[PDB]
Amino acid sequence: MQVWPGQAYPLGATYDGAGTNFAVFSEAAHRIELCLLHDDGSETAVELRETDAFVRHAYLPGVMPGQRYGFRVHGPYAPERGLRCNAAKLLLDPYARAVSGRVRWGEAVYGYPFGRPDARNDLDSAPDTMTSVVVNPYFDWGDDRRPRTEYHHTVIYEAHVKGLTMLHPDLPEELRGTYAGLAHPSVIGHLRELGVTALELMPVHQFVNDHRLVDAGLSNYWGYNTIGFFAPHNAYASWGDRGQQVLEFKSAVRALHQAGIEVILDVVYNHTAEGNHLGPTLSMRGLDNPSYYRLADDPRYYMDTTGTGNSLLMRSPHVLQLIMDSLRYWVTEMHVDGFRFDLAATLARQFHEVDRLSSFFDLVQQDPVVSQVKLIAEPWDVGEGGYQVGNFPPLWTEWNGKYRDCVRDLWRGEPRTLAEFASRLTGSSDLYQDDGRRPLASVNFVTCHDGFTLRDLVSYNEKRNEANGEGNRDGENYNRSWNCGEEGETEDVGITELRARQMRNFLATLMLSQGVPMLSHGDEFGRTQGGNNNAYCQDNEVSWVRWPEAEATLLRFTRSMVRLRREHPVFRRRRFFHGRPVLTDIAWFTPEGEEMTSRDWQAAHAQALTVFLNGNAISEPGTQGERIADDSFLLMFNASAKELEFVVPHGRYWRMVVDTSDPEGMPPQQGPELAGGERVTLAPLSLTVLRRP
Amino acid sequence: MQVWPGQAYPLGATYDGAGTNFAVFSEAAHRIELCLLHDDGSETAVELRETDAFVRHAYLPGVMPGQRYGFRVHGPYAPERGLRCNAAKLLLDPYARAVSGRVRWGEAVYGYPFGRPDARNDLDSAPDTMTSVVVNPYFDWGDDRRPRTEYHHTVIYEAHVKGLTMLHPDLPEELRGTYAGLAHPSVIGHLRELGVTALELMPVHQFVNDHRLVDAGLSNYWGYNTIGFFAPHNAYASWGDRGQQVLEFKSAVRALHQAGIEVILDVVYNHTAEGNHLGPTLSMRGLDNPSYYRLADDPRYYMDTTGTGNSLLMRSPHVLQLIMDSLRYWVTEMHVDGFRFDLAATLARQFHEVDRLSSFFDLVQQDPVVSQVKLIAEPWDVGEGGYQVGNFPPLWTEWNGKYRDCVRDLWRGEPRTLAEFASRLTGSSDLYQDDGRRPLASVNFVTCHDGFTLRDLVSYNEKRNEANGEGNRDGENYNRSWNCGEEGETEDVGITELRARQMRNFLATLMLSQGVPMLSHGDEFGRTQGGNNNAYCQDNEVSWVRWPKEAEATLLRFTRSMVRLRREHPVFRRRRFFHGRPVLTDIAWFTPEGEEMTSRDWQAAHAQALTVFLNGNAISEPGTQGERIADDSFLLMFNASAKELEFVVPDRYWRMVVDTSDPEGMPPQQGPELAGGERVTLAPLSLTVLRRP
Ligand SMILES: Nc1nc2c(ncn2[C@@H]2O[C@@H]3COP(=O)(O)O[C@H]4[C@@H](O)[C@H](n5cnc6c(=O)[nH]c(N)nc65)O[C@@H]4COP(=O)(O)O[C@H]3[C@H]2O)c(=O)[nH]1
Ligand SMILES: Nc1nc2c(ncn2[C@@H]2O[C@@H]3COP(=O)(O)O[C@H]4[C@@H](O)[C@H](n5cnc6c(=O)[nH]c(N)nc65)O[C@@H]4COP(=O)(O)O[C@H]3[C@H]2O)c(=O)[nH]1
Repeated sequence: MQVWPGQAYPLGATYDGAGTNFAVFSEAAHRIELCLLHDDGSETAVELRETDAFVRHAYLPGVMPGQRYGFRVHGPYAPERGLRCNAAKLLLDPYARAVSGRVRWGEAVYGYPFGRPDARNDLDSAPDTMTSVVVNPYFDWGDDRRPRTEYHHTVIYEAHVKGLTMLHPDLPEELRGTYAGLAHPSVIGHLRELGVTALELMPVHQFVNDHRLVDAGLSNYWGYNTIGFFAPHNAYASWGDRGQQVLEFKSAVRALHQAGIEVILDVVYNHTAEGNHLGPTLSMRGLDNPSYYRLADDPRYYMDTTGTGNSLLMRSPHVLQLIMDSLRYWVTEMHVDGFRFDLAATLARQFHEVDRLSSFFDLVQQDPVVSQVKLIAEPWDVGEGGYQVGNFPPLWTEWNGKYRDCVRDLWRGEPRTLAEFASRLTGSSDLYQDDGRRPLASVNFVTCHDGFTLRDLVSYNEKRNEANGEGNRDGENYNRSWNCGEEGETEDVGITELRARQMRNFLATLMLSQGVPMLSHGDEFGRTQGGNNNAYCQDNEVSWVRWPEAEATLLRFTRSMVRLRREHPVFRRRRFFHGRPVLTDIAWFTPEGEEMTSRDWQAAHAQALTVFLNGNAISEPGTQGERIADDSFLLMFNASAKELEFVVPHGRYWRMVVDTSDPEGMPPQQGPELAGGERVTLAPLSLTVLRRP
Repeated sequence: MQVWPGQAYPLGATYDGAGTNFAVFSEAAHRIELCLLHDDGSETAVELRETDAFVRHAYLPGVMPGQRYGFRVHGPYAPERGLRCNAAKLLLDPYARAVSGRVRWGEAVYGYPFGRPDARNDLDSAPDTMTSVVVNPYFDWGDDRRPRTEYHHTVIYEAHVKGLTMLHPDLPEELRGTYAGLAHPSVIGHLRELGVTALELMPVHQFVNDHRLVDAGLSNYWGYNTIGFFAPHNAYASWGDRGQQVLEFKSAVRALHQAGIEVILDVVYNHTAEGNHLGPTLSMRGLDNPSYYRLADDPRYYMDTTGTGNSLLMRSPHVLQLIMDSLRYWVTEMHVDGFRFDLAATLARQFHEVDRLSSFFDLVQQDPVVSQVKLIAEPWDVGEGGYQVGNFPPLWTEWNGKYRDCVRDLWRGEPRTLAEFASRLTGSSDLYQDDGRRPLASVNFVTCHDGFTLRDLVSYNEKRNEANGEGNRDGENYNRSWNCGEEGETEDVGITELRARQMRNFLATLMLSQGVPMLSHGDEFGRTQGGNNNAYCQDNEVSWVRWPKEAEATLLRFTRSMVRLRREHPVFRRRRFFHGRPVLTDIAWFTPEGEEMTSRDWQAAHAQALTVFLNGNAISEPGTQGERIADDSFLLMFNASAKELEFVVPDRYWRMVVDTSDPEGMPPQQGPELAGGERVTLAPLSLTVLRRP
């Protein structure tokens, strides 16, 4: 064995042609050893003697890709001080670019004996842990330009890697549920058919199946439990896990880009799968516990603003570095187009408060590689002062939780005031105008992975997560949902016509709103989870997508509605409306036909709207200063539980181009052409859009 | 004119091929405009309407390099709230790649009327201000190999651009004092002959001549008062200022890099040339004053932890972005090999205290472009708790001012210096071992740009800065210097021999000490500033270097040859610290008596003589390929006594390789062989080195 001192950069194992340079960090490690696993277990351990700025490194010539390796950190095991170092635990490389194997859940991976979490577990973690793998970084991106799709053209399709394709009757069994199947021409074509411009891939950072989930029959399905912020999840890899999963992902990206679809993956930097103090010792708890994790006062115990065991120290540089070194890795090495942060408020907690001047934001705001990709956030967490919708720095885009809630309530029949829903159509002027942002700062969505799918949104009052093994105690207890007549599947055509048409209203409201809509995967086919509103553990047919007449008219409804937003730049505006000076650009009307005053705006019980969107008055430039022209539209909302009669504003004509009411799809089909003062009766819980050419 | 919305990245005027894209930041600007200057002083104004996260921008097709431009920001003038925006002033671009012309000091560039600080100046600053210029970023750096000289090989040579070459009887008059003159083969030849491996360039960031200094007959010479952290100082350019200066500096880097010399820029990010209030509104004060500068708890006034007017807000990311956008720019666009930071404690002041976890340090530690270039700091600033020698994060290097003070005290004969002298030779084990650093974290230096030059350090007891006009009140008041028998130029052969040989002791101790040495420019020819110890404003014979035409060349071949002995022998540049004890002896301290010292005779009050044995076979360090570093064993003999002490050699034979005392110069001239037990009368204030393998 030949060991050269190597270099401290870049962190992790990098293959310099001849051999591999390993660089691991621990500022509280007396000794660190690099273990070279063989095909028969059997470490070949090497001490990384060279410590430079607390990074221990060496260059081992002859070591090549596919080499299974890990670290053994000889340090003090003193939970009283917060150090849980253990040289009996084969730690992963946090910067591992490909991790092989799965966690063999037992007494050996934990670092404490199963009865005394105060003591030391001198059991070898090697045969039961994940192994980091050396990776040959070569990949030939040919013509691979990043499709820098402008923000006001985006249609984000939230989809899971395994759930999108496992039930596709078009891919071989080998590709069903993996990255390569996501790159099949039958799947990319379907998103092309749907019109989406950015694929939001639920976490692909390799995660661990929770021990509590595994010793219950279930497994971690969503994967918001990552351990390697640099390695694709080896379970979504058909080509193998010895560094071939990073090949699948890179090729699945270039195949998506070859059709013009952006890859915005889901990142979970707020917590690790090592969980709380009762979790395993896999990667970081064994490297340097107090410099990676937000230790609670009384270091033994962890603070957790994510509700999932632990949280990361967002003030230590060695964590911020690891997060950006990850974010840049997926932009430059994996060619990812954007990021969506789960529980993004946790990243802003520099000390305890949600600091929008925290080093995380300042870091992301300045770095050229990361500040240019689409930065999307779930702008809250489960800690004190967590709800931060409308507070992130202006360089960010937020999941508009105030959109999903204040629109779910509208078609729910709630007396949620019109002005609440009205600003959400305008693109949350209240939330994002004063911060210095644009309507494109609101990632509008009605459904997502959390809560009900779009069909279960109109099929269930409350959750049915008894299958999750937690006794219906997990997930949202109330989703602002309405079962439309009967909770669950019903043969009655009365509610069936209602539900599938309520589905139409949510899709029409979503594509007619301002900002950036997002669709959970399967809502084109009326995907259903049986009332399970928290499917993080259902890695089964509950959360797969059922592909192959009612599930095709709703599909061609969605396809043709996204076409309307694409064709017409009014529903995707680059600035806010103002409605009045002291040709208006937006006019609000009563179904009676007369303009709305301030009293009837704050009217207590009101459910009907008629919004005029001017097409001549998009006070915005095009790419080359061109004036953006469009047809004028006339949106007629009616959340009333009774048929309401809508009057249009006299002498000139109109063209109804949208109507939720008929079970054949009005975006798909054609419309009767209405006139100015025309009496037009509109069904209860319906929508209608006109068009003046 | 044709004005496209364009991009918000990158900040500044970036040329693309068709035209230029301009992007300026202001979160406190109701309107920003882009003034395009012609050669007849006329403006072509363009509103940069398209704000994007407070960065206003437009793409102007047809605008090409050499286009002088500026910004005018319409905003509320309200120092009571912290705003000093004034459209009357033509603001520079902080991301200026090239700034042309100089500041025409008048009553125009102040932003306030000269008699009322809280009023508003409405005088057009355009004809009196500096002009940012669009640059064509093309350069064909050919085979540029960044000479990634190791840290245990570095020899930093602090040299000014104008001082190094203005008096060279080799360069053309046009090249003297400019960037290209620095790249002349006669200059890079002298740097080669010397042994330097890195050129510390005193600030090349474009600074402003202080009005206090222009209207007093002087000028800002050192240049630690800068406005453009992206433009090279135009007054060091013999090729022009319309962007032509960036061409000089780039070619001045490839010329040095061709001869294997690193350009380690000196940067001043703590303060700006706009100073406090009562100062000019040039670049940032008019753009967004409150989010760039550390305002006081009276936003009208400016917090000043540098004693030079103002200080920057190292928490607002728009500043942090600018500092890294700048630091990255010089690395990946100007091919600069490292940065030396001015008053680098100010960069750590996130709110008031000198923070270890300052967002700046977290930012620099992580960025791959900047964390890899040589990061060196002067670790203090004039604020509370500013003295931070040995407190910067372990990735950093520091001017070890304690080395300077201790070695000056020893050769002064200060009372109890031998103890400390020993840890400053060991490489400041007290200041750097516990931090997790190496001896190379101590940039050892006796003289620098500040204080005395090496000749004045042994010729003057106190400053003679009457040239600076402040009545001998500026600069260090006691520099811990000794005049060696007469203050100023003397004819005495006694003092002259004492001084020139005292020069031989600072140079021998500096090159013999652990860590990276540092020589200020000119000390090879015995450079003299006449007793002026603060030459920030002397742009004249006082600080320019005299090139030699016997004593000024004998000292030169002493210096050049001692860099040889540090090169030829890895003991003096050890990669680790000494320990000297098992429980191989790699260091041994002996008394001139010839016996090993004890703890009582280590803290002996009256001691001025030392004999250190440096083991050459016991270099417990691996080489690039794991080679065992071998060397001859060296024996150093220090005598800071005022009289001739008799030194005894321990243990065979030894060879006198260095002797400060004889004026023939005995770094290069060989010495006799000492027995190994025999006494040797060593002269007072002399130093000797023995060699034996
Ligand atoms: N950033 C950085 N700094 C370095 C490095 N190597 C040495 N330093 C410095 O070198 C000094 C002496 O180490 P030594 O000659 O090997 O003598 C050392 C060494 O033999 C051993 N030691 C310390 N750490 C280690 C280690 O991690 N592995 C091994 N095998 N020995 C160690 O005990 C002696 C005293 O150790 P220290 O208190 O640490 O004092 C250390 C430490 O301050 C390095 O690779 N990176
Ligand atoms: N010539 C000029 N006029 C200005 C400017 N700022 C505000 N206004 C004018 O005053 C109207 C209301 O401004 P607002 O509060 O910023 O409300 C703004 C603002 O919230 C939003 N927004 C508009 N433009 C931008 C932009 O370029 N960048 C970002 N991040 N947000 C914008 O569009 C909304 C409506 O703007 P308008 O339809 O144009 O109607 C605007 C505009 O005519 C400016 O910098 N230059």
